Amino acid sequence: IVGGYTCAANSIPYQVSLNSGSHFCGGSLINSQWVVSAAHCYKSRIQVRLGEHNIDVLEGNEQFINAAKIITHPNFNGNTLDNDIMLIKLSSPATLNSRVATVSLPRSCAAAGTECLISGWGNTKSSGSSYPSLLQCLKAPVLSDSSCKSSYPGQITGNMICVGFLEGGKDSCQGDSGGPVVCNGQLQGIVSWGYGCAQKNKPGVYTKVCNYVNWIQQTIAAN
Amino acid sequence: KPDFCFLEEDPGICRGYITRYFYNNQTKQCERFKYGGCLGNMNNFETLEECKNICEDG
Ligand SMILES: [Ca+2]
Repeated sequence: IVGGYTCAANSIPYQVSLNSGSHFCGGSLINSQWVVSAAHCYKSRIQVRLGEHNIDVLEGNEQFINAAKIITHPNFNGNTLDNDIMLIKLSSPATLNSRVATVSLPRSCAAAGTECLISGWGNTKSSGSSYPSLLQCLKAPVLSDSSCKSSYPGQITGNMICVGFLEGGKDSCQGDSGGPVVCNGQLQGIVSWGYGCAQKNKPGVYTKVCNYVNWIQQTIAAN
Repeated sequence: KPDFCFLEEDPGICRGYITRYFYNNQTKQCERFKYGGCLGNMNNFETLEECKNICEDG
């Protein structure tokens, strides 16, 4: 996360780390046995790290659970990045409460201006490279489809929303993918893509989670 | 070596932190980098062995 701050330990109970040997993506626990992430973060074997804070030190509060099933959206487009969503089923239910908690699905889509929280262990530098051991947080508002589409002419589908600041300086970055964008206690976005990081007029584009509640419920309730 | 061994490295526009190897045409050796998971180029191999085979001479 670029231009953000270190979150208080275990302040984001729903944030999970995706591991295949090292941290490659993020995610959010929607229910004790399912995790939501991005489709481009797909891998055949993935371990979900719950209750994490400092991904480099065994602190004692973490839960290491392996994925039992991995489901990417049927219509994921590797080129346009449309439908960048993926569901991972844990092989064992996560032991919930306090440091490990689920995030609520959207009851309504978020409107432009709504303030959200974006968290992750991604790059903190918009220019150079720097990866935090500690979880970073960022408060950013949902932009309007207008600004988003002007920022990326011909590249914004109805399944994407720009969250960020057109003046740059703050944004998500490499390592944050699959991560959570939570506004008013509901999960509204998944860190997807963007031209660079924290660049001016190039906000971050996220998978619009409200366009998939029905699909998510059905998939979970049938797997 | 195929033409793609001379393409510069490209992480892409996605924000994933995926370890992959590319042939550094400057240092003339395969190296490690981080692919975002989408829209890169052919100078992107899943293992260092593969890379050394195609671009170095294995
Ligand atoms: Ca730790």
